[PDB]
Amino acid sequence: ASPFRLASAGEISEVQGILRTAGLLGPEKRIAYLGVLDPARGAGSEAEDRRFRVFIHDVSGARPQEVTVSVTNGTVISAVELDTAATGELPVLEEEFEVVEQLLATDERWLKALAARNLDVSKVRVAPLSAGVFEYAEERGRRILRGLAFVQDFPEDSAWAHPVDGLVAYVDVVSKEVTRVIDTGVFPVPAEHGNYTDPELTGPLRTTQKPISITQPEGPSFTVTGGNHIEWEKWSLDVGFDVREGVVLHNIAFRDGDRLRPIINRASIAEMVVPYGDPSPIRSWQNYFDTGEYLVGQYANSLELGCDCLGDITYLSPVISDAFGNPREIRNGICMHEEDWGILAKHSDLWSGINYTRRNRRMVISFFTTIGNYDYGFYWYLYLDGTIEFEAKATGVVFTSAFPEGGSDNISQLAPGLGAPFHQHIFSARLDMAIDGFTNRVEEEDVVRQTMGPGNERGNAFSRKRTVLTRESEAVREADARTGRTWIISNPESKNRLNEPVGYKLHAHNQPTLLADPGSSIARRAAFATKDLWVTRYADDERYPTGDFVNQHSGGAGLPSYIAQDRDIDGQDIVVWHTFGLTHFPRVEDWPIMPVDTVGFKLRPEGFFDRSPVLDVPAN
Amino acid sequence: ASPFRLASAGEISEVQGILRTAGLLGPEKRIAYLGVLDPARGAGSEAEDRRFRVFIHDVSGARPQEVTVSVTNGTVISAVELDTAATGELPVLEEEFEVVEQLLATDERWLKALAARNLDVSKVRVAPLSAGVFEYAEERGRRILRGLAFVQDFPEDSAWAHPVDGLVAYVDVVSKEVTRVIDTGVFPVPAEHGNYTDPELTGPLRTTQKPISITQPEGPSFTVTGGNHIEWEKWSLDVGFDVREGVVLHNIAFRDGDRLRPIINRASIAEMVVPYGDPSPIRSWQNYFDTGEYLVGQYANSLELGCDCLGDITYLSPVISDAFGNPREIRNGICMHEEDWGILAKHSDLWSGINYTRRNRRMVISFFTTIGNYDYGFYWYLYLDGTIEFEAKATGVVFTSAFPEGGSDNISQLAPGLGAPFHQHIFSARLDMAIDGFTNRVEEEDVVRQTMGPGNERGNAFSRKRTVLTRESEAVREADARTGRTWIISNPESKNRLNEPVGYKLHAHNQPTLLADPGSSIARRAAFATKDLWVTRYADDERYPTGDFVNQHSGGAGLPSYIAQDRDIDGQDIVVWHTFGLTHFPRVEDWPIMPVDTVGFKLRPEGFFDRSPVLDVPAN
Ligand SMILES: [Cu+2]
Ligand SMILES: [Cu+2]
Ligand code: NA
Ligand code: NA
Ligand code: NA
Ligand code: NA
Repeated sequence: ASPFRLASAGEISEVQGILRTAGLLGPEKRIAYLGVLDPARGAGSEAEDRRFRVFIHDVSGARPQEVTVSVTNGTVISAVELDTAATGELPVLEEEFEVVEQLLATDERWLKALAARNLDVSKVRVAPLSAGVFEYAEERGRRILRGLAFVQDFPEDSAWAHPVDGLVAYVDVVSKEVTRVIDTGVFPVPAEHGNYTDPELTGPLRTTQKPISITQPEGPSFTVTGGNHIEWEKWSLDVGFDVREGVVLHNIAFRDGDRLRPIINRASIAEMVVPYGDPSPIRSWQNYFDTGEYLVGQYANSLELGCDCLGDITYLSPVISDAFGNPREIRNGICMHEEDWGILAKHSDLWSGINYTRRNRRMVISFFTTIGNYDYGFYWYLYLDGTIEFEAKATGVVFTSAFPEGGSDNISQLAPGLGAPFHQHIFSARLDMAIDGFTNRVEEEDVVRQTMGPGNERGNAFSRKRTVLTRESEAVREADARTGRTWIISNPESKNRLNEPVGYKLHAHNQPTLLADPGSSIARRAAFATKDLWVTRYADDERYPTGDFVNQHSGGAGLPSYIAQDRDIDGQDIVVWHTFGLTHFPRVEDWPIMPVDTVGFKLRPEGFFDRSPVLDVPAN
Repeated sequence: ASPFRLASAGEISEVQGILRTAGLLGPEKRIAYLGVLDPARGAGSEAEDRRFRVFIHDVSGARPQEVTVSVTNGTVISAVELDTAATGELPVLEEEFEVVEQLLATDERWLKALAARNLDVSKVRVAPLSAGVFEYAEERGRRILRGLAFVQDFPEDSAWAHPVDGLVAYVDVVSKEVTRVIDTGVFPVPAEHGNYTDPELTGPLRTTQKPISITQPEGPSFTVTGGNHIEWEKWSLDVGFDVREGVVLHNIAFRDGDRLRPIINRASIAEMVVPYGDPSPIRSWQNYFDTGEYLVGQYANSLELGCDCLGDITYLSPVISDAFGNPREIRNGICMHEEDWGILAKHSDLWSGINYTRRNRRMVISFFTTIGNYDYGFYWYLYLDGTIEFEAKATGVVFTSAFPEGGSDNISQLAPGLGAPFHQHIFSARLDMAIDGFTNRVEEEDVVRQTMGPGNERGNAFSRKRTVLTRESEAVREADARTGRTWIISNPESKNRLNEPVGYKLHAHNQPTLLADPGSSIARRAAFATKDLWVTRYADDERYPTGDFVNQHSGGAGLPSYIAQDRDIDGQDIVVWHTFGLTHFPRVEDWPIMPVDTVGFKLRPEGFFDRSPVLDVPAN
């Protein structure tokens, strides 16, 4: 009966039937996005109304539609025709992944470029790459994908080892036409294979690893009710899943004695972009919004027990829609388990003689997705002491190129003749805050150094300063690692026992933000990525930092347009948007399959509790 | 037979006998430090010579001595009398911990200050605090401790809850005299107790935590030979222990095929300081060099199975000397175990159809020490993929004060009337590098942003720049998080298969460094803490960033004097010194016992290997 329950197969089937009965889902239509809408503010009526939002693509070239359906009442609430030249194209369809290669295989320009390189067309894979917005006027309002080619020597061969540099093609996937084929010159196709399961490359497998057995003989300490409601060590939350964002956390709260205290209303990774820093015209257009353009939830992996998730695992199997509105289950797509996390608190006292040790643990909610060459793990952690942490784990195969004769300032060499262009992976966490309720504010906290002098005669004093962000126009902030800058989200109307406002402190990793020139296309389309922290006033329709339709959108949508409203955020219903990313200069050790690298952020209580919240943890 | 073996009880007994026979260890002498010296460069003679370095204190006021003994040959190698007004006092003795309180209890000034506050002297604990060097000319050349008072309501009471503010005393612990008693005014003694095992404060203990069982049914994957030589998943190293530094790692190397490749010759935490930022004259002198003044190894805890270390644990029990030269074993003082560490590498390929997942794990070497109110865990981690990481875990009880009427800019309030002064915990890691041998150099790597224009027409390009540090005078470096600054240690004479020098990249956390005014006493005594990275040319006697005798040393010793030699470090035997720290603004949640907070650094391979070094890891 919870409004935050996962979508069920029956709900998706009903959406299909409603759209069919309304005349919106004929044979030429494809569902590009389908997801459940969150309850509006003030759902204290408890009148169940499950609403779904659908993006409908038309393969015959008619305008696509955005539709909102009530599955409870069996009605279409609104349907609007989209002008994609204005507001953006729809996300990439899975069925379009193979279209780029198929169309190019019969194009005489493509075939002539392959013949010059003595490449058999049957062996050439073409990646279906989002196009962005650049100088090609004919692409405005057309659904375009670009293609880069990789050779597969045999069906199980890793094509990433064999990039075909100097060659790129653009395709209109609706009219089924190749618009441009660009050949800037012949580069040798790197010949070494990258087959990480080939014994010739791995050598004999290690025999030295002894098993690590992790079991819970009495079962786990958390409970799951209503399909997706979790209770664990005073935490309470709902685990949602959306085909665009992936795992979404709702209603994160902490049971402090008798009171269930809210902390975060909704937490998600609302966008992620991979900009490339190679100025070659073959690749200088590459910026993949893995979330906004491709939808990371739909490519979530089925996670295997003992391999992907180790220990006493509870799985969720979310249901999504296929392109025709049929339900599709992602079996074992979400892993949930608790983990030991070392020492929580420890002291041996020289005067009382008491020796005290307690252990920590964390609840893990995770999924893993695969977008072409990239594989990303998304991990949310809840700790006994009130800390919330997010971690992204980046792995997969690096996107490759040729390595030019005489080297490169923008590409790493991985193997003879094989390069990997510099790039970033930049995430946006959208944190709809609810610190003890919805009346919240954000303060920026810097360390303050003090000069030796009167009142500081020994030159040892240091302090801190807090600046309240009062309006959206002043709430676009940069990191400053040297001054220890953090941000505090507090509730000015809820005080702890010392009469101080309760709060949580956001600790960033202070990694570089978007490196591209501020006048570039990507700086305008991924404006969120140029600053570490944004604060907006909550609004139902302000969901993504890049806007609703990211694919081939010209720029400025999302956060820069939201904050122009200059709304009051001092003790209001607010949303924190945190940018954080990895800057990847590929190393030889990343090849032929990359070991995990990580980035994230965490939030820690800051006078939220009246004392340590883990005094009642028993001594193991 | 290894020269890097742990000291044994018999070796310490022999040092005692050698010193006794030489006339250096009569009844008035105390051993303040005793440790084994590392083999000199060029120990390829394999002529065993175990040498020990001893600091000898004299309780009758005679000059202390530094002595070097050969335990193999039964001889004194050198003995020098120390002028402590010039070169510094010896470290604090454990037997001096109780002397400050005992001396003050019969001083009429102290007793009058306690009587004004209606405090029973039998209930007043006095902390034995290092003195530093300030304006008191009478302290030059005298062995001084300072005392701050805390009330214990009963023997098992936590005295930290009841600081006696406004009062400080200075004591000469050799002549047994109170030099000064300073009373700046009466502050209420905070009355709330801080007894974290009292059921009245904890409430009922949780019954919701189910056990997590971690076992290795075939035993661990590492082997221990010769007492302290570890081999694990291609890593090879020796685990040392020193009473000042604690756990020391020697001869860290990696078996790459047929070749044992060195990476780090010696790794240690060579100093750690806790400067306080409260300008009150009661506390403005407080800077505790927990390593250099107190010796963190001698207060290492005995670690309890299932509580401090969980899983299949192998213990080392290091032996140290007491003040009379008798061996004392720290039972179960070092924990060693391997841990699962999530996903190592993962990819599901859209064209080959291959799905691949491998798990990571890490080897953990850890100890925990207690210095008064503080408890610190020191963790070294080795990962399958070649990563080396250090982590400090800070816990214990915060050092307290009164919280003044009308608040404070330099103190946090924790409970009614109870404050916690701002402070930092700053560590120095000394990394004697040996990347593929001893010919190493350090490069500083910054991200380079590029302007949109010719050759970068779309404004997307970004690059990197590396600057070689060629001499010691240019090798004092600051962090720059915004430009992604890292440091690479490479071997210019050892190239990977792409003809690039092999290297390792140091990733810092980029936390603030020392905040005190640069003209302060602590900035001169802890000069290492003002900069993130130092590189020196190796020298046998340059062991600590603060010098050999830190206690009451006037300043400038250690790193600033070493780098003045301006030695060649471009392809030489070099040592990297990395400063990293926590800046602690105490929160209510830190009281009455603090949950762990962490800081550290890591080193990752950077073209050290010819490809990923974990291709031979089996599929679980
Ligand atoms: Cu990458
Ligand atoms: Cu602290
Ligand atoms: Na537009
Ligand atoms: Na909010
Ligand atoms: Na001096
Ligand atoms: Na060295």
